[PDB]
Amino acid sequence: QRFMQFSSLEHEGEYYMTPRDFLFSVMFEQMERKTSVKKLTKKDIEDTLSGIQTAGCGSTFFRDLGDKGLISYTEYLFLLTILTKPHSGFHVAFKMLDTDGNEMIEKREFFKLQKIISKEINTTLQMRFFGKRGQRKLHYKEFRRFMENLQTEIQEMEFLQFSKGLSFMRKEDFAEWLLFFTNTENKDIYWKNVREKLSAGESISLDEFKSFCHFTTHLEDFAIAMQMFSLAHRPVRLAEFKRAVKVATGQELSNNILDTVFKIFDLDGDECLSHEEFLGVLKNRMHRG
Amino acid sequence: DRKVMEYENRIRAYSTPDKIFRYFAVFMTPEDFVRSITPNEKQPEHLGLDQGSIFYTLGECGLISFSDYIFLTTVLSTPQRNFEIAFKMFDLNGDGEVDMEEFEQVQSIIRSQTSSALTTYFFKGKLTIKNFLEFQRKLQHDVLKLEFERHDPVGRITERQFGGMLLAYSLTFQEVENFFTFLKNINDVDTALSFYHMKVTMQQVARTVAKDHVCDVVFALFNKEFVSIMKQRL
Repeated sequence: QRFMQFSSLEHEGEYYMTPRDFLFSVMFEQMERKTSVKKLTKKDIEDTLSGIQTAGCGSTFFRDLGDKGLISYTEYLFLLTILTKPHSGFHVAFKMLDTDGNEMIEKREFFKLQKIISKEINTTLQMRFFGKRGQRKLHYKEFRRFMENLQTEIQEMEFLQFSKGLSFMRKEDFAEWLLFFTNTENKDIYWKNVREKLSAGESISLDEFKSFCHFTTHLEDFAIAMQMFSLAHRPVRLAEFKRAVKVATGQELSNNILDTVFKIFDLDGDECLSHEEFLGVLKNRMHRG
Repeated sequence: DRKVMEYENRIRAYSTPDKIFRYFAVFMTPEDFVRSITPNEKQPEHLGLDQGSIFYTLGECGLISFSDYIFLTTVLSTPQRNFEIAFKMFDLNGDGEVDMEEFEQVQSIIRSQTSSALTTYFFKGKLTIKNFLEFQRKLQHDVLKLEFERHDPVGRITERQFGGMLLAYSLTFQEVENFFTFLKNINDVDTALSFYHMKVTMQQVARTVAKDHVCDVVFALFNKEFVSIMKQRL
């Protein structure tokens, strides 16, 4: 919540961050910079329109924007809530904020929808959702296609950054990615198994990593699916894990990913998954701090 | 006078299903079963230590025996999503259809969260959850009807007591079952009120999140705390 760390623009004491800064805010715990905070010029606010005019509507919006954009602190919290909170509690504010007819939220209610969750000038998000002057309404469908595109963006650039630029990330690389935020007591054990008990190499793809990421972002059901076994003590073996991923998310998971997950969280289990451990790591992965 | 009421509630909450059956009962009746389910309703002085509705389609017009009681209570107390998963985790392609062995495995894992003439109906074959969830919804609709079908139908009017089914634990009947249909998918009716927070503020939530008549009998009692007892009521 001290997003001041990355904000490079200032205006009369209000600090704003460009899309580049917002991306550094999620891929970098810190960096060697001092951010050189500069007064907001009469070009940056124009560069906002410039950026959204040349940027693309897909997975690449925040990246094509580069520095041509603006993000306000409340909108930064809004975007972090998009990344961090599950895909089940945003359709409750649209229908509640657009009762006239179907769910379309006006520009004046976007500030409300932000002051609700996790709570001067127009920024990239306003200009993209409601147009250059506010004449457009934010359909819930377009906003869902936006939410998951931002998610896909962070997935792709984390893929490349942990794969160190190779087309395929290693199983040891996927292990690095999964454990990147876990700092708990068993931090050592997890890293023991990565190095002592894991068949190295073997070509995890970007589509497969996207599969695991979508599974992480649809894990609410996997919890109670797994909170069955914990109660009425009953084990969770490789077939149980496969079927539970299926019911929670409706998708196969490549055998590299499954082998990695088990070889990391078969804590003294003998082909049995320490699953509360695994869910703990997965929830460390969701909120980055 | 009322020491036995509070004692019976004590049985209804902290006692074994064996005891909750041996007191509230030799299978019970649809009138009896709701007594164990409904707190603050006494059984007669000749009650003690063995002292077309859904029920008919379990035995033969009212029969509710230990096995039926055990399994039938775990269907009004379990939510929707909690059932499907147990169904999808033991089927053998993972679509939601279970058979006698798999549905035997499902109740073991579903009942353990706590501290028979019907095997023929559901199945030999295999049963899906699209249909099972209907069995649950029917069980509820029928038991709710009976519970509020005797309280004073005189056909509801009651007013002053209707609050009391709201505080069972913790103008018609169709208006009531709709207050309980609104009332049940409630989690989002907490987040809607919590966004509206951070009395026709909600009468649209009943039509936008739950999807004016009864809205008056409730606001005269206490929102945002309303929700707590309502949720902890099932």
